[PDB]
Amino acid sequence: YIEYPVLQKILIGLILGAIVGLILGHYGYAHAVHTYVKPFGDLFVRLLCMLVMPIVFASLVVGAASISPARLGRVGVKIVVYYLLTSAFAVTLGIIMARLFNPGAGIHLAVGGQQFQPHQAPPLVHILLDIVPTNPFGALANGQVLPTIFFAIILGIAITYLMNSENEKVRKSAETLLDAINGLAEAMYKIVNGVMQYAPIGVFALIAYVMAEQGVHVVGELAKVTAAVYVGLTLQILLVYFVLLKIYGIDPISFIKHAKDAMLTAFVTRSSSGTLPVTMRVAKEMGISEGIYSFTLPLGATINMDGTALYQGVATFFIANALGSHLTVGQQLTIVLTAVLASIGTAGVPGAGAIMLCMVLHSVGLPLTDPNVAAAYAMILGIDAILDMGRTMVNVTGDLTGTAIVAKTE
Amino acid sequence: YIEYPVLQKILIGLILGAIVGLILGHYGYAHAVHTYVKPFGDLFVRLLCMLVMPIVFASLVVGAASISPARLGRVGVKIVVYYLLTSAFAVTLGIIMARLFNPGAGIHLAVGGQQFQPHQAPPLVHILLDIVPTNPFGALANGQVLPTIFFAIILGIAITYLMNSENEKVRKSAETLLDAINGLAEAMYKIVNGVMQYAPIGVFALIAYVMAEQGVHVVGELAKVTAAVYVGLTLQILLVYFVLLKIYGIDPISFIKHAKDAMLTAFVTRSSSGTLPVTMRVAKEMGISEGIYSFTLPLGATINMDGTALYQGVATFFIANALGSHLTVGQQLTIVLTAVLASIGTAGVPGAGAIMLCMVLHSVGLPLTDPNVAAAYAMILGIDAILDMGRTMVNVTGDLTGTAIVAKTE
Amino acid sequence: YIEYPVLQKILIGLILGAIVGLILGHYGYAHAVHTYVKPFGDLFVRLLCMLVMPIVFASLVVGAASISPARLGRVGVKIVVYYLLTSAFAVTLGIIMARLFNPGAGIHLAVGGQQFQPHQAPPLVHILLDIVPTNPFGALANGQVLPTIFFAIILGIAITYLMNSENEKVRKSAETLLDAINGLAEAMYKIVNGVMQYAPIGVFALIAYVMAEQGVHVVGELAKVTAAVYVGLTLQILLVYFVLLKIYGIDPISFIKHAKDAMLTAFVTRSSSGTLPVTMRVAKEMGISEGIYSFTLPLGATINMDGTALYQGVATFFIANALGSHLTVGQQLTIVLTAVLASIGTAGVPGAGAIMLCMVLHSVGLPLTDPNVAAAYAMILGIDAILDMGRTMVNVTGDLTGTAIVAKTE
Ligand SMILES: [Hg+2]
Ligand SMILES: [Hg+2]
Ligand SMILES: [Hg+2]
Ligand SMILES: [Tl+]
Ligand SMILES: [Tl+]
Ligand SMILES: [Tl+]
Ligand SMILES: [Tl+]
Ligand SMILES: [Tl+]
Ligand SMILES: [Tl+]
Repeated sequence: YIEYPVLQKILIGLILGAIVGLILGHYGYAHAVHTYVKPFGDLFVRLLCMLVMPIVFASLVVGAASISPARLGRVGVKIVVYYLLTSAFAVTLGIIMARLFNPGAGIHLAVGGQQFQPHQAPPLVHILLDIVPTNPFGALANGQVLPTIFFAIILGIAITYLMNSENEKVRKSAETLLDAINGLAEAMYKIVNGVMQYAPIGVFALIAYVMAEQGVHVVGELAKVTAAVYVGLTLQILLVYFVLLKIYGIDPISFIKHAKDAMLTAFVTRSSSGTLPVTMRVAKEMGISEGIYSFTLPLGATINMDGTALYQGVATFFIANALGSHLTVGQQLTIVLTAVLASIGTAGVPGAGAIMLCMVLHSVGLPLTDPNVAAAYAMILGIDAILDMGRTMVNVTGDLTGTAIVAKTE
Repeated sequence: YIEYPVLQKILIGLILGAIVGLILGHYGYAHAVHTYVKPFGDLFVRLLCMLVMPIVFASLVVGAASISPARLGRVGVKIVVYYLLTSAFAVTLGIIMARLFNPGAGIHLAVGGQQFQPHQAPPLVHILLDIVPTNPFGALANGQVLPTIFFAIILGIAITYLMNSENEKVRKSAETLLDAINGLAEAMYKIVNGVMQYAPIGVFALIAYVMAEQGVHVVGELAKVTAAVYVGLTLQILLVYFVLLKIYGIDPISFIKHAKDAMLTAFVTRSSSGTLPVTMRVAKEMGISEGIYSFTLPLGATINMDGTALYQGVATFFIANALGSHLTVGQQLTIVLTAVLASIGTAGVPGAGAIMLCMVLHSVGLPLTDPNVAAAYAMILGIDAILDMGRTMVNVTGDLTGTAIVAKTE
Repeated sequence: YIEYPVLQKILIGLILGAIVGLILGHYGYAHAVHTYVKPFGDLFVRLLCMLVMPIVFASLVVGAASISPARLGRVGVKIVVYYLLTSAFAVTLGIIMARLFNPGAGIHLAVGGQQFQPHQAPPLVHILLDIVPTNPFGALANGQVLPTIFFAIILGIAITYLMNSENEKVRKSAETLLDAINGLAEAMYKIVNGVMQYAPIGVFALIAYVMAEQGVHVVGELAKVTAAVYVGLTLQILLVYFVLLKIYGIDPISFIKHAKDAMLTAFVTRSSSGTLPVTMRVAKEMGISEGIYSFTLPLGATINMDGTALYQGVATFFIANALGSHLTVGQQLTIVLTAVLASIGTAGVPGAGAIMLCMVLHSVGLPLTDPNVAAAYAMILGIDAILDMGRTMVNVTGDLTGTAIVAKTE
């Protein structure tokens, strides 16, 4: 009988938890929480960490397959590096937000009561090589995202080159195989949506605990995050888009007035994928060639998830300082390196950035299995339902603003 | 040149072993056995444990795919829960047999000379979550059937939902991918048959050892098992079928006289799969609609393996008490929970229930790799060639008796 | 801008390294090498060891699929065992070369400064069973080639039997699934070629180090290898081919004069695969039936890589004695057992035998991860670009000489 609009359904869990949390935050100790409540939350998270691999894998082989040079027209080539570098400065800005805002510093948690100290990172030499799977499956089997990616990529590539062969039996193999991976990719997504319906019961149990414990000083950071994001966000639109809108003689203001229908749909639908109908509709509405938006719009909804890139860029810096940890340059550049190759997986749905987070964590040697991290992420996940809104509303903006740029360039 | 009818071929190994065992049971110590003989047996078992995963996996994703709601007509819906609950009480009865018969108590073995004590089971909290793979591959890679299942299922589901999409490229992906898994599924089966031809040389080496050692007090349990089964079995037909045959105004006695051809073929062919021709033949023979038996008969031959459910239900209780172990309620209900989701894999062939056993073992934390268990299962496997006969002859009965019930209901 | 003909491109790295090595072999200690140079080499090797599994797997399931009895005409049957036994004596000869030549004895290396002593090999009993994967994935995940093979094979088989079924849905499954594996298989190959373009930068860094260290006494073995090979090689042609050419009343000398175009193309192209056009051209040129060379030539270019079989047969014996190790009979027969089931994978491309080497190593418990082995293989790999030439030129010869033999037999 649970049919309600997801977003509220969650916001229902979200606003109602806080209180039931804080009201149980004074009276019956948070331990009842800890034993009767958390058990429902984690399942959630676990239900996510579950997917991370297949979807880190499948997604990126297929990801690569779309981008694979030059199984793309010079029209893509143009738009491609738009996306890269708009996704690239996106996070550059995420750090800026996260270097002027320090949410998590002043929350620092002891977990079980023990502070966390990271395991030593191997000589820069090794770390390189370590990207090269010693053995695909053996790497794939257990964590080690650094290679998992590397590989899957090189596959995607190799694959595109197989459809371009003399032999037909061969030319074929690719198609199928590839296809099959894809869909695995897809299935994921749909479990994601299945998950994002336990998401209400979920988000409730998690945050309630984080409010039950940590007192209330928490929300101060939580809205301090929300800030760091939106304020990053809205500024991104001004600093990058409006900046490049005029740089090809397109009126930025009007552009928005057109995209006003689609964006303020993305805001509330959060599905960069299911909101394709709306997107391509506005496309022609503002005078874009069929043969141009028919290709970019179905590609940027997936890749160039510039909004995600930031989210992580920031979310990262929340987590680290919540452990009271300092992020060493080398991994500061990793965050992004990752955070980008992250958004090449995503297809732009509900949980999206959340799961990736893990991914960016795991790469930077912050194993979730570690309770410190665990209880911290746990927060960000709760609220993710919110940040997600604006995030996906910008992912979308980012896609049209490329489209119009290559339609004028075209 | 080894061409002989499998069943005899085995019974040949089976009856001839016992003697050559017991005759070597008095004279040249069983150690010669242990060093020249067992080495051939185990290979067998190993040849089985080998398959368990793929076939625990492939089978259940595809399993799910057939059942996936509502990628089935309301005609299935009806028959579905017949099967469930006839498979469900089936094992309920298996426990009854195994609580009035206690085969294994009075055989209790020391293995290397050390008794076995089970590893502590995690707090009921964890055990739940532990069903959610932390990471598919990483779980899939090594045991942990509890999740392997959970997952594969949720996949099967997700998959059916992919063929029901707007996008065609998508609608496709499912089909193929799915397909491909399926066939992996199938291949298994055919190696199974390839195995069940080493089965003669196999069953010989195993039991001979168990007769070489353990003296003879063993057969007392072995025929005490055979009992517990058949007597469960024949009674199942009376207590359930004849019970529900009349409960829709169908004459049970006649029904049998019709099914008399097909069942007494299943008894001897043991292939719930290859015996489909015979099944559907009798179907119309007793007045069943084409559009009704064309769907149930090709589905119940695979799922609703009620005979299997018991076999395990019982086999379980043999093993445990052969170690001198007591089966805690919580895992007593697991056996079944499992034993059912077991028979959703199986396609109904030779080794069938045997392999699953492992599956139900592994779930209930009884690692075969442990010699105690190892030598015990080892027995059940030998004789499985027999119990199998009646077992598959009932699996079949169970399928027609549903069919006629929904054809009258229809 | 790196476009140059691969072979030179490498020989360029190869001849130029030696010197820059030896010149840095007297002056600035080899340690600069060790810290600025090796790091580039290994990557290479790592880039290979990476592939070994998929391609050990995919290749052999599909391998099996071609050979699977009797999903082949009695025309294959004939040619099949030609290939087997020409691949079989091939290596028999490889040992002969490697028992009269002892390259590596007189190079013996201390690695870090510690000699290597192999881990004890389990009782011959276990080792057998150990071929039967305890669990496919779990084996597949981490090394254990002995089973990986065994399994994949039994699959290939099982698969062919699935396309020969009553059920169509089934008949299908096989096709796709199979296909899909295949192509994975293929992709590999193409990354191989992608690798064999870092191969110049690669082969440079590796050998330079091995010249930087070990002084120069090395080349003495390196050309002593080159010897052991070519001299094995050219003799193989005389001892086997010319021997069996006349044994069916075909003139060996002429045969060569015909194959003179194709072989001396294989020598320089090293691609048993891309050189199929040339092969089948000469086929009719020397009077071979369309319906005969259309089947053997596209099968022997892949299987019956008799040249490979030797390479390893020998390469093995280089490595072992470079560690100062003695190769126990039981594993001496393994080398081959392997080395053959090796060449059933390969499709006959650039790196080919190199990677397999690993495979034959891993089986004979010589983990590359061990630096001793590591620095040694490392040599063989460098020069492999050379030996490869003759090797593939004979693989090819081996294929026509079967073809003509079954065309006369036919
Ligand atoms: Hg995660
Ligand atoms: Hg098992
Ligand atoms: Hg290797
Ligand atoms: Tl986007
Ligand atoms: Tl994406
Ligand atoms: Tl059945
Ligand atoms: Tl089944
Ligand atoms: Tl060849
Ligand atoms: Tl091959």
